[PDB]
Amino acid sequence: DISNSTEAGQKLFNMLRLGKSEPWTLALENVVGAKNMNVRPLLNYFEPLFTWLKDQNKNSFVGWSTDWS
Amino acid sequence: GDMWGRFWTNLYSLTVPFGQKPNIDVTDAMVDQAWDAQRIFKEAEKFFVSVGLPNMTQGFWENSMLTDPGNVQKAVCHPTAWDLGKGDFRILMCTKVTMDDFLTAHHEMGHIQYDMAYAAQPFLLRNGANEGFHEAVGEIMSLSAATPKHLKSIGLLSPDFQEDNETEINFLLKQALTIVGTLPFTYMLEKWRWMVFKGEIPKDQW
Amino acid sequence: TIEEQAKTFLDKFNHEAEDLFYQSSLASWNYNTNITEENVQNMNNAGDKWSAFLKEQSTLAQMYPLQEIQNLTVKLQLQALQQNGSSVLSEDKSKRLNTILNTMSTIYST
Ligand SMILES: *[C@@H]1O[C@H](CO)[C@@H](O[C@@H]2O[C@H](CO)[C@@H](O)[C@H](O)[C@H]2NC(C)=O)[C@H](O)[C@H]1NC(C)=O
Ligand SMILES: *[C@@H]1O[C@H](CO)[C@@H](O[C@@H]2O[C@H](CO)[C@@H](O)[C@H](O)[C@H]2NC(C)=O)[C@H](O)[C@H]1NC(C)=O
Ligand SMILES: *[C@@H]1O[C@H](CO)[C@@H](O[C@@H]2O[C@H](CO)[C@@H](O)[C@H](O)[C@H]2NC(C)=O)[C@H](O)[C@H]1NC(C)=O
Ligand SMILES: *[C@@H]1O[C@H](CO)[C@@H](O[C@@H]2O[C@H](CO)[C@@H](O)[C@H](O)[C@H]2NC(C)=O)[C@H](O)[C@H]1NC(C)=O
Ligand SMILES: *[C@@H]1O[C@H](CO)[C@@H](O[C@@H]2O[C@H](CO)[C@@H](O)[C@H](O)[C@H]2NC(C)=O)[C@H](O)[C@H]1NC(C)=O
Ligand SMILES: *[C@@H]1O[C@H](CO)[C@@H](O)[C@H](O)[C@H]1NC(C)=O
Ligand SMILES: [Zn+2]
Repeated sequence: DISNSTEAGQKLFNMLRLGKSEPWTLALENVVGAKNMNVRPLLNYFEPLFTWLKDQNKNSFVGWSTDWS
Repeated sequence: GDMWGRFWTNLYSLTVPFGQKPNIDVTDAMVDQAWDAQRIFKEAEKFFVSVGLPNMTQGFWENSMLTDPGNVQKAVCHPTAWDLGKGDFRILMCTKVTMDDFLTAHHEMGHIQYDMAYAAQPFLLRNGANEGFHEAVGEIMSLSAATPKHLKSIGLLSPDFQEDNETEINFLLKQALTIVGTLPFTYMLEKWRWMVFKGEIPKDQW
Repeated sequence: TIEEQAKTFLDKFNHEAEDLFYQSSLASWNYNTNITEENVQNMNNAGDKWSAFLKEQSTLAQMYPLQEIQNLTVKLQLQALQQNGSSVLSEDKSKRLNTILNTMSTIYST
Protein backbone atom coordinates (compact mmCIF):
# COMPACT_ATOMS: atom_id res chain seq x y z
CA ASP A 1 0.00 0.00 0.00
CA ILE A 2 1.76 3.09 -1.25
CA SER A 3 -0.10 5.59 0.91
CA ASN A 4 1.66 8.10 3.13
CA SER A 5 4.84 7.67 1.07
CA THR A 6 5.83 10.77 -0.86
CA GLU A 7 8.81 9.27 -2.66
CA ALA A 8 6.36 6.95 -4.37
CA GLY A 9 4.56 9.98 -5.72
CA GLN A 10 7.61 11.35 -7.45
CA LYS A 11 8.38 8.14 -9.30
CA LEU A 12 4.82 8.36 -10.54
CA PHE A 13 4.42 12.07 -11.14
CA ASN A 14 7.42 11.99 -13.45
CA MET A 15 5.80 9.50 -15.77
CA LEU A 16 2.42 11.20 -15.80
CA ARG A 17 3.32 14.68 -16.90
CA LEU A 18 4.59 13.58 -20.27
CA GLY A 19 1.36 12.66 -21.96
CA LYS A 20 2.56 11.45 -25.33
CA SER A 21 5.48 13.82 -25.65
CA GLU A 22 7.99 10.98 -25.32
CA PRO A 23 8.33 7.40 -26.53
CA TRP A 24 6.50 5.04 -24.29
CA THR A 25 9.70 3.13 -23.60
CA LEU A 26 11.38 6.19 -22.17
CA ALA A 27 8.29 6.77 -20.07
CA LEU A 28 8.27 3.20 -18.77
CA GLU A 29 11.92 3.49 -17.83
CA ASN A 30 11.21 6.55 -15.73
CA VAL A 31 9.31 4.31 -13.33
CA VAL A 32 10.53 0.75 -13.66
CA GLY A 33 14.07 0.96 -14.97
CA ALA A 34 13.53 -1.14 -18.09
CA LYS A 35 12.23 -0.76 -21.62
CA ASN A 36 9.80 -3.59 -22.19
CA MET A 37 6.78 -5.27 -20.71
CA ASN A 38 7.94 -7.84 -18.17
CA VAL A 39 6.07 -10.77 -16.72
CA ARG A 40 8.18 -11.26 -13.66
CA PRO A 41 6.29 -8.93 -11.30
CA LEU A 42 3.01 -10.55 -12.24
CA LEU A 43 4.47 -13.80 -11.00
CA ASN A 44 5.62 -12.36 -7.70
CA TYR A 45 2.10 -11.15 -7.06
CA PHE A 46 0.63 -14.64 -7.29
CA GLU A 47 3.36 -16.42 -5.41
CA PRO A 48 1.47 -17.52 -2.28
CA LEU A 49 -1.19 -18.91 -4.56
CA PHE A 50 1.22 -20.70 -6.86
CA THR A 51 2.77 -22.53 -3.94
CA TRP A 52 -0.62 -23.58 -2.59
CA LEU A 53 -1.73 -24.72 -6.03
CA LYS A 54 1.35 -26.79 -6.68
CA ASP A 55 0.56 -28.44 -3.37
CA GLN A 56 -3.13 -29.01 -4.13
CA ASN A 57 -2.53 -30.58 -7.53
CA LYS A 58 -0.42 -33.48 -6.31
CA ASN A 59 -3.05 -36.08 -7.24
CA SER A 60 -4.22 -34.62 -10.55
CA PHE A 61 -3.00 -34.31 -14.10
CA VAL A 62 -1.79 -30.76 -14.66
CA GLY A 63 -2.28 -30.23 -18.37
CA TRP A 64 -4.77 -31.25 -20.96
CA SER A 65 -5.09 -33.45 -24.01
CA THR A 66 -6.51 -31.85 -27.10
CA ASP A 67 -8.54 -34.77 -28.42
CA TRP A 68 -11.22 -35.53 -25.86
CA SER A 69 -14.55 -33.99 -26.79
CA GLY B 1 -18.97 -18.33 -16.19
CA ASP B 2 -19.98 -16.08 -19.03
CA MET B 3 -20.98 -16.27 -22.65
CA TRP B 4 -17.52 -16.30 -24.22
CA GLY B 5 -15.11 -17.20 -21.47
CA ARG B 6 -13.37 -13.87 -21.21
CA PHE B 7 -13.47 -13.76 -17.43
CA TRP B 8 -13.73 -16.72 -15.12
CA THR B 9 -15.05 -14.60 -12.28
CA ASN B 10 -18.43 -16.22 -11.93
CA LEU B 11 -16.80 -19.53 -11.07
CA TYR B 12 -16.01 -18.17 -7.65
CA SER B 13 -18.97 -19.73 -5.86
CA LEU B 14 -17.96 -23.17 -7.10
CA THR B 15 -14.25 -22.89 -6.34
CA VAL B 16 -13.82 -20.84 -3.19
CA PRO B 17 -11.02 -22.59 -1.33
CA PHE B 18 -12.38 -22.09 2.17
CA GLY B 19 -16.10 -21.60 1.87
CA GLN B 20 -16.49 -20.85 5.56
CA LYS B 21 -14.13 -17.94 6.09
CA PRO B 22 -16.07 -15.03 4.60
CA ASN B 23 -14.44 -12.36 2.49
CA ILE B 24 -13.60 -8.87 3.70
CA ASP B 25 -16.44 -6.43 3.09
CA VAL B 26 -17.17 -3.07 4.65
CA THR B 27 -20.47 -2.33 2.94
CA ASP B 28 -22.03 -2.44 6.42
CA ALA B 29 -19.53 -0.61 8.60
CA MET B 30 -20.07 2.21 6.10
CA VAL B 31 -23.79 2.70 6.66
CA ASP B 32 -23.34 2.60 10.43
CA GLN B 33 -21.19 5.71 10.16
CA ALA B 34 -23.52 7.50 7.73
CA TRP B 35 -21.22 7.37 4.71
CA ASP B 36 -22.89 9.31 1.90
CA ALA B 37 -21.69 9.83 -1.65
CA GLN B 38 -19.51 12.71 -0.60
CA ARG B 39 -17.54 11.14 2.23
CA ILE B 40 -16.30 8.72 -0.41
CA PHE B 41 -14.90 11.22 -2.88
CA LYS B 42 -13.27 12.99 0.01
CA GLU B 43 -11.56 9.83 1.19
CA ALA B 44 -10.25 9.27 -2.32
CA GLU B 45 -8.92 12.81 -2.58
CA LYS B 46 -7.27 12.43 0.79
CA PHE B 47 -5.63 9.21 -0.35
CA PHE B 48 -4.17 10.90 -3.39
CA VAL B 49 -3.01 14.03 -1.60
CA SER B 50 -1.34 11.80 0.97
CA VAL B 51 0.88 10.35 -1.78
CA GLY B 52 2.01 13.73 -3.07
CA LEU B 53 -0.23 14.45 -6.04
CA PRO B 54 -2.28 17.65 -5.76
CA ASN B 55 -5.77 18.45 -4.50
CA MET B 56 -8.87 18.55 -6.66
CA THR B 57 -10.21 21.78 -8.17
CA GLN B 58 -13.29 23.81 -7.33
CA GLY B 59 -14.86 23.22 -10.71
CA PHE B 60 -14.56 19.55 -9.86
CA TRP B 61 -16.68 19.83 -6.74
CA GLU B 62 -19.24 22.12 -8.37
CA ASN B 63 -20.10 20.64 -11.71
CA SER B 64 -19.94 16.90 -11.03
CA MET B 65 -22.58 14.15 -10.84
CA LEU B 66 -21.45 12.52 -7.60
CA THR B 67 -24.96 11.12 -7.13
CA ASP B 68 -27.82 10.11 -9.34
CA PRO B 69 -30.67 12.63 -9.68
CA GLY B 70 -33.36 9.93 -9.74
CA ASN B 71 -36.24 12.35 -10.31
CA VAL B 72 -37.65 13.27 -13.74
CA GLN B 73 -34.05 14.23 -14.51
CA LYS B 74 -32.49 11.10 -15.94
CA ALA B 75 -28.96 10.25 -17.09
CA VAL B 76 -26.68 7.41 -18.12
CA CYS B 77 -25.03 6.04 -15.01
CA HIS B 78 -21.95 4.27 -16.41
CA PRO B 79 -19.11 5.74 -14.31
CA THR B 80 -16.49 7.82 -16.05
CA ALA B 81 -14.21 10.85 -15.95
CA TRP B 82 -14.31 13.87 -18.23
CA ASP B 83 -11.54 16.18 -19.37
CA LEU B 84 -13.61 18.78 -21.20
CA GLY B 85 -10.53 20.93 -21.66
CA LYS B 86 -9.33 24.43 -20.80
CA GLY B 87 -8.73 23.22 -17.27
CA ASP B 88 -11.90 21.77 -15.82
CA PHE B 89 -12.52 18.10 -15.10
CA ARG B 90 -15.49 16.24 -13.72
CA ILE B 91 -16.69 12.78 -12.80
CA LEU B 92 -20.03 11.31 -13.77
CA MET B 93 -21.21 8.35 -11.74
CA CYS B 94 -24.33 7.38 -9.84
CA THR B 95 -22.68 6.05 -6.69
CA LYS B 96 -24.44 3.76 -4.23
CA VAL B 97 -22.92 3.55 -0.77
CA THR B 98 -21.28 0.14 -1.19
CA MET B 99 -17.76 -1.24 -1.39
CA ASP B 100 -17.41 -1.81 -5.13
CA ASP B 101 -18.19 1.87 -5.51
CA PHE B 102 -15.65 2.77 -2.88
CA LEU B 103 -13.18 1.21 -5.31
CA THR B 104 -14.53 2.78 -8.47
CA ALA B 105 -14.16 6.13 -6.77
CA HIS B 106 -10.41 5.60 -6.62
CA HIS B 107 -10.33 4.09 -10.08
CA GLU B 108 -11.89 7.19 -11.61
CA MET B 109 -10.02 9.74 -9.57
CA GLY B 110 -7.04 7.92 -10.99
CA HIS B 111 -7.87 9.02 -14.51
CA ILE B 112 -8.61 12.51 -13.29
CA GLN B 113 -5.25 12.70 -11.56
CA TYR B 114 -3.60 11.53 -14.75
CA ASP B 115 -5.26 14.22 -16.84
CA MET B 116 -4.54 17.04 -14.44
CA ALA B 117 -0.85 16.27 -14.75
CA TYR B 118 -0.28 16.64 -18.48
CA ALA B 119 -2.61 19.56 -19.08
CA ALA B 120 0.42 21.63 -20.04
CA GLN B 121 1.04 19.99 -23.41
CA PRO B 122 -0.05 20.87 -26.94
CA PHE B 123 -3.54 19.61 -27.63
CA LEU B 124 -2.46 16.55 -29.58
CA LEU B 125 -0.01 15.43 -26.89
CA ARG B 126 -2.68 14.78 -24.28
CA ASN B 127 -3.05 11.04 -23.82
CA GLY B 128 -1.37 8.09 -22.20
CA ALA B 129 2.10 7.23 -23.40
CA ASN B 130 0.28 4.54 -25.34
CA GLU B 131 -3.12 2.94 -25.24
CA GLY B 132 -2.50 0.64 -22.32
CA PHE B 133 -1.11 3.21 -19.93
CA HIS B 134 -4.28 5.04 -19.06
CA GLU B 135 -6.38 2.34 -17.51
CA ALA B 136 -3.26 0.84 -15.95
CA VAL B 137 -3.05 3.71 -13.48
CA GLY B 138 -6.62 3.53 -12.32
CA GLU B 139 -6.00 -0.11 -11.53
CA ILE B 140 -2.96 0.40 -9.32
CA MET B 141 -4.90 3.10 -7.59
CA SER B 142 -7.83 0.84 -6.79
CA LEU B 143 -5.56 -2.15 -6.21
CA SER B 144 -3.95 -0.46 -3.23
CA ALA B 145 -7.09 0.78 -1.49
CA ALA B 146 -8.68 -2.63 -0.99
CA THR B 147 -6.03 -3.81 1.34
CA PRO B 148 -6.91 -4.38 5.00
CA LYS B 149 -3.82 -2.44 6.02
CA HIS B 150 -5.62 0.58 4.59
CA LEU B 151 -9.27 -0.05 5.41
CA LYS B 152 -8.06 -0.72 8.96
CA SER B 153 -6.71 2.81 8.98
CA ILE B 154 -9.26 5.02 7.26
CA GLY B 155 -11.83 4.04 9.86
CA LEU B 156 -13.62 0.90 8.73
CA LEU B 157 -12.55 -2.62 9.68
CA SER B 158 -12.57 -2.30 13.50
CA PRO B 159 -9.02 -2.28 14.81
CA ASP B 160 -8.70 -5.64 16.58
CA PHE B 161 -9.11 -7.52 13.32
CA GLN B 162 -6.54 -10.17 12.44
CA GLU B 163 -6.36 -11.40 8.87
CA ASP B 164 -5.60 -15.09 8.59
CA ASN B 165 -3.64 -16.85 5.89
CA GLU B 166 -6.79 -18.41 4.55
CA THR B 167 -8.59 -15.21 3.68
CA GLU B 168 -5.46 -14.34 1.71
CA ILE B 169 -5.90 -17.37 -0.48
CA ASN B 170 -9.59 -16.61 -0.66
CA PHE B 171 -8.57 -13.24 -2.04
CA LEU B 172 -5.73 -14.16 -4.37
CA LEU B 173 -7.79 -16.84 -6.03
CA LYS B 174 -10.63 -14.45 -6.62
CA GLN B 175 -8.09 -12.22 -8.32
CA ALA B 176 -6.48 -14.92 -10.43
CA LEU B 177 -9.85 -15.82 -11.84
CA THR B 178 -10.13 -12.33 -13.27
CA ILE B 179 -6.54 -11.42 -14.12
CA VAL B 180 -4.87 -14.65 -15.14
CA GLY B 181 -7.97 -16.38 -16.40
CA THR B 182 -8.28 -13.78 -19.15
CA LEU B 183 -4.75 -13.70 -20.44
CA PRO B 184 -4.86 -16.77 -22.67
CA PHE B 185 -8.16 -15.63 -24.08
CA THR B 186 -6.87 -12.17 -24.97
CA TYR B 187 -3.72 -13.53 -26.52
CA MET B 188 -5.51 -16.18 -28.53
CA LEU B 189 -8.09 -13.75 -29.83
CA GLU B 190 -5.54 -11.25 -31.02
CA LYS B 191 -3.37 -13.94 -32.53
CA TRP B 192 -6.30 -15.15 -34.57
CA ARG B 193 -7.11 -11.68 -35.85
CA TRP B 194 -3.52 -10.82 -36.66
CA MET B 195 -3.29 -13.97 -38.70
CA VAL B 196 -6.62 -13.48 -40.44
CA PHE B 197 -5.74 -9.98 -41.54
CA LYS B 198 -2.64 -11.12 -43.34
CA GLY B 199 -4.15 -13.95 -45.32
CA GLU B 200 -2.25 -16.46 -43.33
CA ILE B 201 -5.52 -18.25 -42.82
CA PRO B 202 -7.52 -19.00 -45.97
CA LYS B 203 -11.14 -17.96 -45.88
CA ASP B 204 -12.32 -21.54 -45.49
CA GLN B 205 -10.39 -22.37 -42.35
CA TRP B 206 -11.43 -19.57 -40.04
CA THR C 1 12.33 27.47 -43.15
CA ILE C 2 10.06 24.48 -43.72
CA GLU C 3 10.36 23.72 -40.01
CA GLU C 4 9.42 27.27 -39.02
CA GLN C 5 6.41 26.91 -41.29
CA ALA C 6 5.34 23.63 -39.72
CA LYS C 7 5.65 25.47 -36.41
CA THR C 8 3.66 28.65 -37.09
CA PHE C 9 0.97 26.37 -38.50
CA LEU C 10 0.69 24.39 -35.29
CA ASP C 11 0.60 27.55 -33.20
CA LYS C 12 -2.40 28.68 -35.18
CA PHE C 13 -4.07 25.28 -35.08
CA ASN C 14 -3.96 24.90 -31.30
CA HIS C 15 -6.32 27.72 -30.29
CA GLU C 16 -9.21 26.74 -32.50
CA ALA C 17 -8.69 23.07 -31.79
CA GLU C 18 -9.06 23.80 -28.10
CA ASP C 19 -12.13 26.00 -28.34
CA LEU C 20 -14.08 23.80 -30.72
CA PHE C 21 -13.15 20.81 -28.60
CA TYR C 22 -14.57 22.48 -25.52
CA GLN C 23 -17.83 23.37 -27.23
CA SER C 24 -18.02 19.81 -28.49
CA SER C 25 -17.40 18.15 -25.14
CA LEU C 26 -19.68 20.39 -23.10
CA ALA C 27 -22.46 19.32 -25.43
CA SER C 28 -21.99 15.63 -24.74
CA TRP C 29 -21.67 16.35 -21.04
CA ASN C 30 -25.03 18.10 -20.98
CA TYR C 31 -26.46 15.31 -23.06
CA ASN C 32 -25.32 12.47 -20.83
CA THR C 33 -26.08 14.20 -17.56
CA ASN C 34 -29.45 15.56 -18.75
CA ILE C 35 -30.94 13.04 -21.13
CA THR C 36 -33.30 15.14 -23.23
CA GLU C 37 -33.98 15.04 -26.93
CA GLU C 38 -33.59 18.82 -26.89
CA ASN C 39 -29.92 18.01 -26.22
CA VAL C 40 -29.21 15.29 -28.80
CA GLN C 41 -29.29 17.59 -31.81
CA ASN C 42 -27.17 20.24 -30.09
CA MET C 43 -24.60 17.60 -29.25
CA ASN C 44 -24.53 16.38 -32.85
CA ASN C 45 -24.22 19.96 -34.10
CA ALA C 46 -21.20 20.81 -31.98
CA GLY C 47 -19.73 17.36 -32.59
CA ASP C 48 -19.70 17.25 -36.36
CA LYS C 49 -18.82 20.93 -36.41
CA TRP C 50 -15.64 19.95 -34.58
CA SER C 51 -15.09 16.85 -36.68
CA ALA C 52 -15.10 18.91 -39.86
CA PHE C 53 -12.37 21.16 -38.49
CA LEU C 54 -10.17 18.09 -38.25
CA LYS C 55 -10.60 17.09 -41.89
CA GLU C 56 -9.88 20.63 -42.98
CA GLN C 57 -6.78 21.03 -40.83
CA SER C 58 -5.45 17.60 -41.75
CA THR C 59 -5.67 18.11 -45.50
CA LEU C 60 -4.17 21.53 -44.86
CA ALA C 61 -1.24 19.82 -43.15
CA GLN C 62 -0.20 17.38 -45.86
CA MET C 63 2.01 20.14 -47.24
CA TYR C 64 4.79 19.96 -44.64
CA PRO C 65 6.80 16.82 -45.35
CA LEU C 66 7.93 14.81 -42.35
CA GLN C 67 11.58 14.07 -42.92
CA GLU C 68 12.99 17.54 -42.44
CA ILE C 69 11.81 18.15 -38.90
CA GLN C 70 14.16 17.26 -36.07
CA ASN C 71 12.34 18.98 -33.19
CA LEU C 72 10.63 15.68 -32.47
CA THR C 73 7.90 17.29 -30.39
CA VAL C 74 6.53 18.84 -33.59
CA LYS C 75 7.34 15.86 -35.73
CA LEU C 76 5.04 14.16 -33.22
CA GLN C 77 2.03 16.41 -33.62
CA LEU C 78 2.32 16.55 -37.40
CA GLN C 79 2.24 12.77 -37.53
CA ALA C 80 -1.06 12.89 -35.69
CA LEU C 81 -2.86 15.00 -38.30
CA GLN C 82 -1.31 13.70 -41.52
CA GLN C 83 -3.00 10.34 -40.95
CA ASN C 84 -5.12 9.98 -44.07
CA GLY C 85 -7.40 7.67 -42.12
CA SER C 86 -10.10 5.88 -44.08
CA SER C 87 -10.65 8.83 -46.41
CA VAL C 88 -7.95 7.33 -48.63
CA LEU C 89 -10.55 4.89 -49.92
CA SER C 90 -12.75 5.64 -52.91
CA GLU C 91 -16.29 6.93 -52.20
CA ASP C 92 -18.45 3.96 -53.14
CA LYS C 93 -16.15 1.76 -51.09
CA SER C 94 -15.94 4.19 -48.22
CA LYS C 95 -19.70 4.32 -47.88
CA ARG C 96 -19.98 0.58 -48.27
CA LEU C 97 -17.64 0.24 -45.31
CA ASN C 98 -19.75 2.42 -43.04
CA THR C 99 -22.81 0.43 -44.00
CA ILE C 100 -21.08 -2.81 -43.06
CA LEU C 101 -19.89 -1.40 -39.75
CA ASN C 102 -23.34 -0.10 -38.88
CA THR C 103 -25.00 -3.36 -39.77
CA MET C 104 -22.63 -5.46 -37.70
CA SER C 105 -23.23 -3.36 -34.62
CA THR C 106 -27.01 -3.36 -34.89
CA ILE C 107 -27.14 -7.13 -35.19
CA TYR C 108 -25.14 -7.48 -32.00
CA SER C 109 -27.24 -4.91 -30.20
CA THR C 110 -30.69 -6.18 -31.15
C1 LIG D 1 -1.17 8.14 7.03
O1 LIG D 1 -0.50 8.89 8.02
C2 LIG D 1 -1.37 9.63 8.88
C3 LIG D 1 -0.49 10.43 9.80
O2 LIG D 1 0.80 9.86 9.90
C4 LIG D 1 -2.30 8.68 9.62
O3 LIG D 1 -3.23 9.41 10.41
C5 LIG D 1 -3.22 8.84 11.75
O4 LIG D 1 -3.97 7.62 11.80
C6 LIG D 1 -3.97 7.00 13.10
C7 LIG D 1 -4.77 5.73 12.96
O5 LIG D 1 -5.76 5.85 11.95
C8 LIG D 1 -4.55 7.96 14.15
O6 LIG D 1 -4.43 7.37 15.44
C9 LIG D 1 -3.82 9.29 14.12
O7 LIG D 1 -4.45 10.21 15.00
C10 LIG D 1 -3.84 9.85 12.71
N1 LIG D 1 -3.15 11.14 12.65
C11 LIG D 1 -3.59 12.15 11.89
C12 LIG D 1 -2.78 13.41 11.95
O8 LIG D 1 -4.59 12.05 11.20
C13 LIG D 1 -3.06 7.81 8.63
O9 LIG D 1 -3.80 6.82 9.32
C14 LIG D 1 -2.08 7.12 7.68
N2 LIG D 1 -2.80 6.35 6.69
C15 LIG D 1 -2.55 5.06 6.44
C16 LIG D 1 -3.39 4.42 5.38
O10 LIG D 1 -1.68 4.44 7.05
C1 LIG E 1 -1.64 -21.05 7.47
O1 LIG E 1 -0.54 -21.13 8.36
C2 LIG E 1 -0.64 -22.21 9.30
C3 LIG E 1 0.54 -22.09 10.23
O2 LIG E 1 1.42 -21.05 9.83
C4 LIG E 1 -0.68 -23.54 8.56
O3 LIG E 1 -1.00 -24.53 9.53
C5 LIG E 1 -0.01 -25.57 9.65
O4 LIG E 1 0.44 -26.02 8.38
C6 LIG E 1 1.40 -27.09 8.45
C7 LIG E 1 1.86 -27.35 7.04
O5 LIG E 1 1.37 -28.61 6.58
C8 LIG E 1 0.77 -28.30 9.12
O6 LIG E 1 1.73 -29.34 9.22
C9 LIG E 1 0.26 -27.92 10.50
O7 LIG E 1 -0.48 -29.00 11.07
C10 LIG E 1 -0.67 -26.72 10.40
N1 LIG E 1 -1.07 -26.29 11.73
C11 LIG E 1 -2.32 -26.38 12.18
C12 LIG E 1 -2.56 -25.88 13.57
O8 LIG E 1 -3.23 -26.83 11.49
C13 LIG E 1 -1.75 -23.55 7.49
O9 LIG E 1 -1.60 -24.70 6.67
C14 LIG E 1 -1.67 -22.30 6.61
N2 LIG E 1 -2.79 -22.26 5.69
C15 LIG E 1 -2.64 -22.05 4.38
C16 LIG E 1 -3.89 -22.06 3.57
O10 LIG E 1 -1.54 -21.86 3.88
C1 LIG F 1 -32.34 19.62 -18.82
O1 LIG F 1 -32.59 20.09 -20.15
C2 LIG F 1 -33.76 20.91 -20.28
C3 LIG F 1 -33.89 21.24 -21.75
O2 LIG F 1 -33.42 20.17 -22.55
C4 LIG F 1 -33.64 22.15 -19.40
O3 LIG F 1 -34.83 22.91 -19.51
C5 LIG F 1 -34.53 24.33 -19.59
O4 LIG F 1 -34.66 24.94 -18.29
C6 LIG F 1 -34.36 26.34 -18.28
C7 LIG F 1 -34.46 26.80 -16.84
O5 LIG F 1 -33.77 25.92 -15.97
C8 LIG F 1 -35.32 27.08 -19.20
O6 LIG F 1 -34.96 28.46 -19.23
C9 LIG F 1 -35.25 26.50 -20.61
O7 LIG F 1 -36.23 27.11 -21.43
C10 LIG F 1 -35.50 24.99 -20.56
N1 LIG F 1 -35.38 24.42 -21.89
C11 LIG F 1 -36.37 23.76 -22.50
C12 LIG F 1 -36.08 23.24 -23.87
O8 LIG F 1 -37.46 23.59 -21.96
C13 LIG F 1 -33.40 21.72 -17.96
O9 LIG F 1 -33.17 22.86 -17.14
C14 LIG F 1 -32.18 20.81 -17.88
N2 LIG F 1 -31.96 20.37 -16.52
C15 LIG F 1 -30.89 20.75 -15.80
C16 LIG F 1 -30.81 20.21 -14.41
O10 LIG F 1 -30.04 21.50 -16.26
C1 LIG G 1 10.50 22.68 -30.50
O1 LIG G 1 9.75 23.87 -30.71
C2 LIG G 1 9.08 24.35 -29.54
C3 LIG G 1 8.30 25.57 -29.97
O2 LIG G 1 6.99 25.22 -30.39
C4 LIG G 1 10.09 24.63 -28.43
O3 LIG G 1 9.38 24.92 -27.23
C5 LIG G 1 9.70 26.24 -26.77
O4 LIG G 1 10.86 26.26 -25.97
C6 LIG G 1 11.20 27.56 -25.48
C7 LIG G 1 12.50 27.42 -24.72
O5 LIG G 1 12.43 26.41 -23.73
C8 LIG G 1 10.07 28.10 -24.60
O6 LIG G 1 10.37 29.44 -24.22
C9 LIG G 1 8.75 28.08 -25.36
O7 LIG G 1 7.68 28.43 -24.50
C10 LIG G 1 8.50 26.70 -25.95
N1 LIG G 1 7.29 26.69 -26.75
C11 LIG G 1 6.06 26.65 -26.21
C12 LIG G 1 4.92 26.64 -27.18
O8 LIG G 1 5.90 26.61 -25.00
C13 LIG G 1 10.98 23.43 -28.19
O9 LIG G 1 12.01 23.76 -27.26
C14 LIG G 1 11.60 22.94 -29.49
N2 LIG G 1 12.39 21.75 -29.27
C15 LIG G 1 13.62 21.77 -28.74
C16 LIG G 1 14.29 20.45 -28.57
O10 LIG G 1 14.16 22.82 -28.42
C1 LIG H 1 -2.51 11.41 -47.83
O1 LIG H 1 -3.34 11.32 -49.01
C2 LIG H 1 -2.88 12.03 -50.16
C3 LIG H 1 -3.93 11.85 -51.23
O2 LIG H 1 -4.99 12.79 -51.08
C4 LIG H 1 -1.53 11.47 -50.55
O3 LIG H 1 -1.07 11.95 -51.81
C5 LIG H 1 -0.59 13.30 -51.83
O4 LIG H 1 -1.64 14.21 -52.05
C6 LIG H 1 -1.23 15.57 -52.12
C7 LIG H 1 -2.48 16.40 -52.22
O5 LIG H 1 -3.06 16.61 -50.94
C8 LIG H 1 -0.30 15.76 -53.30
O6 LIG H 1 0.15 17.11 -53.34
C9 LIG H 1 0.89 14.81 -53.17
O7 LIG H 1 1.68 14.88 -54.35
C10 LIG H 1 0.41 13.38 -52.98
N1 LIG H 1 1.54 12.50 -52.75
C11 LIG H 1 2.37 12.11 -53.71
C12 LIG H 1 3.48 11.20 -53.30
O8 LIG H 1 2.23 12.47 -54.87
C13 LIG H 1 -0.58 11.74 -49.41
O9 LIG H 1 0.72 11.27 -49.74
C14 LIG H 1 -1.07 11.01 -48.17
N2 LIG H 1 -0.19 11.27 -47.04
C15 LIG H 1 -0.05 10.41 -46.03
C16 LIG H 1 0.90 10.82 -44.95
O10 LIG H 1 -0.67 9.36 -45.98
C1 LIG I 1 -6.06 20.52 -0.08
O1 LIG I 1 -7.31 21.10 0.25
C2 LIG I 1 -7.53 21.27 1.65
C3 LIG I 1 -8.95 21.74 1.82
O2 LIG I 1 -9.63 20.98 2.81
C4 LIG I 1 -6.50 22.24 2.20
O3 LIG I 1 -6.69 22.38 3.60
C5 LIG I 1 -5.10 21.72 1.91
O4 LIG I 1 -4.14 22.70 2.29
C6 LIG I 1 -4.93 21.41 0.43
N1 LIG I 1 -3.65 20.77 0.20
C7 LIG I 1 -2.55 21.44 -0.16
C8 LIG I 1 -1.31 20.61 -0.35
O5 LIG I 1 -2.55 22.65 -0.33
ZN1 LIG J 1 -10.66 3.49 -15.86
